[PDB]
Amino acid sequence: KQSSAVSTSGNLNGGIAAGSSGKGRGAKRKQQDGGTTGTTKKARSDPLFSAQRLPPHGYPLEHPFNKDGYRYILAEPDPHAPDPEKLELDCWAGKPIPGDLYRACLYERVLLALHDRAPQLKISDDRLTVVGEKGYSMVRASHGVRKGAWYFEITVDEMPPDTAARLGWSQPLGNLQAPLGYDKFSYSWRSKKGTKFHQSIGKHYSSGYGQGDVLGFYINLPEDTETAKSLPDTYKDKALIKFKSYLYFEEKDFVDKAEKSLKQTPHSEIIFYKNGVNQGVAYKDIFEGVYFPAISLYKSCTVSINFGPCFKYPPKDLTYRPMSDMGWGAVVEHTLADVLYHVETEVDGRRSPPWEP
Amino acid sequence: LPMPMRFRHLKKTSKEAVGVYRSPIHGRGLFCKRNIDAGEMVIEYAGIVIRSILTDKREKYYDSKGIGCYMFRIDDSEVVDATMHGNAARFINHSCEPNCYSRVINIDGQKHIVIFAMRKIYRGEELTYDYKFPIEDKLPCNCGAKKCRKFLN
Amino acid sequence: DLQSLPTRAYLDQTVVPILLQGLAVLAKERPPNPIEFLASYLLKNKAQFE
Amino acid sequence: SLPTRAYLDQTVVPILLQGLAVLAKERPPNPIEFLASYLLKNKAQFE
Ligand SMILES: Nc1ncnc2c1ncn2[C@@H]1O[C@H](CSCC[C@H](N)C(=O)O)[C@@H](O)[C@H]1O
Ligand SMILES: Nc1ncnc2c1ncn2[C@@H]1O[C@H](CSCC[C@H](N)C(=O)O)[C@@H](O)[C@H]1O
Ligand SMILES: [Zn+2]
Ligand SMILES: [Zn+2]
Repeated sequence: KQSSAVSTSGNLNGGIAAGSSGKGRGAKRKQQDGGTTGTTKKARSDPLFSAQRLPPHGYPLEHPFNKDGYRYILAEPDPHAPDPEKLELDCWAGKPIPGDLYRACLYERVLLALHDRAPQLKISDDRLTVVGEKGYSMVRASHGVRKGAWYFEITVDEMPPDTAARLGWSQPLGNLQAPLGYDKFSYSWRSKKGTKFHQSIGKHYSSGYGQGDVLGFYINLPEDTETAKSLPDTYKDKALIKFKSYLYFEEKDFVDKAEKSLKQTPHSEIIFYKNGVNQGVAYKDIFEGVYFPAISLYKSCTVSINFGPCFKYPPKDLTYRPMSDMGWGAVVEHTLADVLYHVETEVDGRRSPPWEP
Repeated sequence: LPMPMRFRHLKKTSKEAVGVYRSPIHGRGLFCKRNIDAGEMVIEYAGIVIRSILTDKREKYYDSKGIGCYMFRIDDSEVVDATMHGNAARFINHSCEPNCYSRVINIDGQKHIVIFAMRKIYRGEELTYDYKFPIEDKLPCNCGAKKCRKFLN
Repeated sequence: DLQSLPTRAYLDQTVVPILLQGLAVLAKERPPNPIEFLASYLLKNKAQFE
Repeated sequence: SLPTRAYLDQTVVPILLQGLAVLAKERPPNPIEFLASYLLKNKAQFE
């Protein structure tokens, strides 16, 4: 309400368009020894310190979850995107590409991302179950599908009568306080009777659900060709912030789409299984945009997502991919995204192979 | 004093501290019945604590029933809707010069919107605070203050 | 049209996603001929994004 | 095996960077087969 000037918080200011290329002037270059963060190349220890795990569900206490179309991710220093070699005779040959950052994820495996949960959403990493207290809420996994066919599961550990979880997929723009299907960008199942919920509309084109159901979830979206028919460029936003005691990265998320025309992604579908037994097709009409597996809680619902290598009734398809596979695929993809952005800003020129892949 | 103890004291004394009478501001409004000191708890805007996403569905509902919306934003996530269920705080007029001010407190995990006194309020005074209503395109104000914005918005 | 765009724009408006995915699969498979494996991958799959 | 970023930096990133330079400079009509040819013929200096 003042002017096109300094950011809304004096805690950290990013370089405005008039202060272009202003890197986040957060912590000073003068660091303390510390000792705990003095890991070297000879030691074998994961620098991403996961919090203490507790059998009772807990809350991430100092994480400002996504809002206003503003995505929030973990940050690590990464003082140099590694390009160190011998001192070449030409002192103007190589570029260090000092991004001084990375999207390192606080996860041993592809799990339910804590960055995209509601403040009323509790997790227990003993089974990575998710639970709530009042009404409905939504959580999502770490990964997100953009093409191909894949598959995961949800295991339900507690379903009292006043406890009805919902399980399915949701694109970004999905308000994580809504019950996973209240908008047109989410398609789920209600875990009282198998009922497909989308646009808050319930449809009985489905089988029946059981209290101890280990439910399999198969979903096939077309390649990014039929998804976009154009450039699927991924120019990323990256902003450095130093929240109360830790460094984090902000990126710009998508905006609420007013899409009211139906253009289904070609040959995309969703299939639901009960313990591998085909519960049937859920949604053939699938809108564009990346999707991610999501779970909605009612009052005190206990469910958990699960990947493929520890499966119970897996499909024997050679094309579908477990949660972990697409997870590390997207992780490596965002690594290359950081690489390319630091290249763009740091070294003149860019170049990519024969487009098709 | 502890916010819980102060809140218990406020909920004990609220029924006999304030009243509602015919108001020269507009219609009926909240008047002071016993001299209220500055910063002390005047009144809770008690009502139905709801989440924000359910506001519109309620509002349109009232819009379908012709019943006025009595909602105050607790925060970006919660709202006290007093349209159907509330207390006397639904009769606090506004003044550009308020002797009161709204603040959100946390008691045992639940948030309460309490109007406290900006100054030492004396008996008979009509209670008014800053609604801080965003600028629309216009509600004339008759608070009587010399600094009156002529409009809440 | 395409050649009048700046560096960031044109190089973005042409080719980014294949690097996004191919460098990923190259790091995933860890081939002995990284540049040559990328070359084989691209000469097989030249067409279907264009 | 090196981590993702380090492996790609030690294996493909420099020849990639020189291809970046040449693509940004000459602006060919079909950059697809341009980098095809480039990554095929200029691989010997970074194998
Ligand atoms: N300062 C002010 N200036 C103009 N209108 C005011 C006002 N304060 C209150 N009002 C009007 O009074 C209404 C309060 S709702 C209460 C209705 C009525 N006063 C009654 O006691 O039954 C509002 O809708 C608003 O339009
Ligand atoms: N300065 C102002 N101008 C117009 N309306 C006002 C006002 N201050 C308070 N109001 C009224 O206050 C209401 C919201 S809270 C209601 C309190 C009001 N004293 C009452 O007796 O009901 C609105 O409907 C509005 O009509
Ligand atoms: Zn006023
Ligand atoms: Zn006024």
